[PDB]
Amino acid sequence: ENPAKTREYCLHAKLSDTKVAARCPTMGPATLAEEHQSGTVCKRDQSDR
Amino acid sequence: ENPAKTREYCLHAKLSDTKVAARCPTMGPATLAEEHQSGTVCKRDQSDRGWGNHCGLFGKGSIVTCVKASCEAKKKATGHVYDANKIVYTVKVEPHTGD
Amino acid sequence: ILELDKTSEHLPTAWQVHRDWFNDLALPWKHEGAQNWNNAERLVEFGAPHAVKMDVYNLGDHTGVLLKSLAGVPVAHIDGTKYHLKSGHVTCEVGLEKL
Amino acid sequence: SRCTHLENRDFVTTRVTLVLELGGCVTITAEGKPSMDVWLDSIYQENPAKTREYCLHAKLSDTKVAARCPTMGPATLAEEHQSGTVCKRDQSDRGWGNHCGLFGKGSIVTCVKASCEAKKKATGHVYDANKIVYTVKVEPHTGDYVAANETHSGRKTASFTVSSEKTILTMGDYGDVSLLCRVASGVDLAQTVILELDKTSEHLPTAWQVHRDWFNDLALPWKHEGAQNWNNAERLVEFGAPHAVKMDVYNLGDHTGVLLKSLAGVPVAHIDGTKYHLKSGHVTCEVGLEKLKMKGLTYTMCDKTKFTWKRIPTDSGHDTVVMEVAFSGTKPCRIPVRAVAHGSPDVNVAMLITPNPIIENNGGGFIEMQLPPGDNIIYVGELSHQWFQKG
Amino acid sequence: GSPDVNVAMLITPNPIIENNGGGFIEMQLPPGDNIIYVGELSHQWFQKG
Amino acid sequence: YVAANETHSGRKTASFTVSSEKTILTMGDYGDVSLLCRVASGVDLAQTV
Amino acid sequence: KMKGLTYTMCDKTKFTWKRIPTDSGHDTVVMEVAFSGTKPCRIPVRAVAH
Ligand SMILES: *[C@@H]1O[C@H](CO)[C@@H](O)[C@H](O)[C@H]1NC(C)=O
Ligand SMILES: *[C@@H]1O[C@H](CO)[C@@H](O)[C@H](O)[C@H]1NC(C)=O
Repeated sequence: ENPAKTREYCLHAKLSDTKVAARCPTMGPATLAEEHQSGTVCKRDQSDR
Repeated sequence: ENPAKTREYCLHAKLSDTKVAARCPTMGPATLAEEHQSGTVCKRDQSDRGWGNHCGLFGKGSIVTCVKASCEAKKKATGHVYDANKIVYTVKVEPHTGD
Repeated sequence: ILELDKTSEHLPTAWQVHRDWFNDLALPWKHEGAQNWNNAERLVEFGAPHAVKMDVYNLGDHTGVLLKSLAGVPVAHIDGTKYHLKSGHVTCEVGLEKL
Repeated sequence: SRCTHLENRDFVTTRVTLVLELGGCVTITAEGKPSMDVWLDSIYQENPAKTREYCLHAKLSDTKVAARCPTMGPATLAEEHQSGTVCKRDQSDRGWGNHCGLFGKGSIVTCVKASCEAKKKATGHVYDANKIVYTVKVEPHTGDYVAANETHSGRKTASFTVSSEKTILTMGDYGDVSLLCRVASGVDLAQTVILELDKTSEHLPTAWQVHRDWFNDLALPWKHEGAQNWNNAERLVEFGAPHAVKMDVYNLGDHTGVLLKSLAGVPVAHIDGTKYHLKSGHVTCEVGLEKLKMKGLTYTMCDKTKFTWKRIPTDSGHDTVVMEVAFSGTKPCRIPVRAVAHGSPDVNVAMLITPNPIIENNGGGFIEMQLPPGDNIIYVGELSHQWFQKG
Repeated sequence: GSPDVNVAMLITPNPIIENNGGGFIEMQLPPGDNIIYVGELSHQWFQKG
Repeated sequence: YVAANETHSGRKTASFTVSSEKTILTMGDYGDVSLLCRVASGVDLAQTV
Repeated sequence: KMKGLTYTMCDKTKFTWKRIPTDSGHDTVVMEVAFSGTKPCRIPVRAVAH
């Protein structure tokens, strides 16, 4: 009767509120407040400017 | 004049808001909202638990601790970098007179 | 140009330091206008877990660690906004033919 | 049982010799005597004797410079004699335009009054084998369970020192136990300094158990207790290269982090006001069970039908099973506890670490036992529980 | 010598006072100088050898 | 400086009998000092009249 | 405990010999100075080998 739940997995993500920030070739790292929040995925990358 | 600030370093941390959460050996990971806030340091580890450790089972329980960590006032080492398009060399000349 | 507290009465205003070595300083760091320190872990130790404790320890002021690694290093003067090298050189041609 | 609270434990079978350690516990057992949990609770001293103070951050003030032209002999200051000054004597390239009459190496001297900055001291203390106290604790291994943050009302304490003597503790109803701990067989205290910093630092250890020679070997400015000036104050001051009639004095900054970085692989030590505690150390101690008594051997067995589990049989993580039962009456009772293998169909194999388990009004429900490997059934009257034992 | 170790090897073991009794004590001691104590009573003792 | 016929204020006196242990003398502003003189290892009284 | 480690140095100009440096008969030198200020002080004593 009612065995204990271990890990849940997610099969299909729901994505909302995309944001972008960028900087010029010597202004160091671009940043967003959403890098320091729960429930966000972020990527940091380099772009030819 | 005013060469570009590069990376600042912090020489002395100001540590605050040490928060702990822990769980019994079956219940998986302990958690804090700190772990996701800005300006925190955290560690996750395993702590021995048992009966009387106010816990059901003898084993290792997940523990997480997080400390809020700003820089101490005026304890910064700032770097600056020169620009070949704004640097000035100064050359001086004097006539080798009898003065 | 490495710069600490400009108001330090018993230190150089700055030091002329190598770019790779500066990027190898083992401390928490951030860029100009960034709000919070990268690698804040570097100034915090966690004491081995005890039941529902893990011990947050501030690893102290690293200023003297830096100054030992800056012993004998070339100074740089800072005349307000002007950041001056105190070692280095330039190549010139001097025209004597109209003296 | 306090010895269930620790993952370091041992078991021993009328007098017995033990080694008792900080961060260790022994469940003593004997035929027809109640078992006892015994540990070294603390090693400490009230206000141990100071050794050397060190300064971690110098304070420099009243800088003075004097210089002399290339042949007028050595420059001098009265401050080169005075106590609590750091000085450097050097040569300066002088000439005309520095307003000498001549070109060559002048003499320059610079001196500064060099104290130590407020609370920036590392202080050593050392233990005395004739004033150090070893606290040993004992509790009767009754059928009562208390948390780590609870206290067996039967928990009893003995303090050992070179002047202390073979001590008898009355274990309440469980008779009495005789204890003789040889403090001279314990820690080699001469090899240790209790290194201390600012005690008030919220995010640091109160002290460190450093080696004796290492504390004498530190390259810092230093003094013995109550002296008003610092030996070797050069160790926090650099002097610049001289320029004409000037030389710069550089304060080498706070060495607190330099020391803390070097305190790697070093055991912490605890300070409780005036009490300075070690957190590693041990004593050879001799225990006697001759006057211990089992409670309630005259009681009836409790009614086998009237038990319930309060804590189902659970592995302690030692080789022992632990459990707690609740009985519906309030009767003083023996508990009918047994265990039988899935093998020999009726032979009892419950090797109790809690011998002669008994219930009393508001006590006695807890039991600890060792078992043989493979499947068993544990029984506590009409309570039963199958048990696979590891092997 | 040893500044606090008790060396009073009592021939009268567990000495006790009672109303109108118990004041007498006999002991063996190690050779050389000692101090005997009976509370705040003290007495230096050179033992023969 | 006081002459041999003159008393120094901080002169402090301890009278070692056989009934005597480590004795504390308060040296005014100079703190405390303590003495234990071992009277049975002084003069050989049995040989002396 | 040392008395007076905390006191200021006395004014170097205000000393006079009351008993000039004298050989004690032991290996030591003894002397006594009179100081004309009223102050509690440390004495700025030193000696220099040629
Ligand atoms: C012991 O600690 C536990 C921690 O969960 C707490 O629930 C319990 O009330 C404590 N007992 C007492 C009275 O200190
Ligand atoms: C000691 O003798 C001297 C003379 O030699 C005398 O002047 C002095 O009063 C005597 N007593 C004291 C207390 O100095």
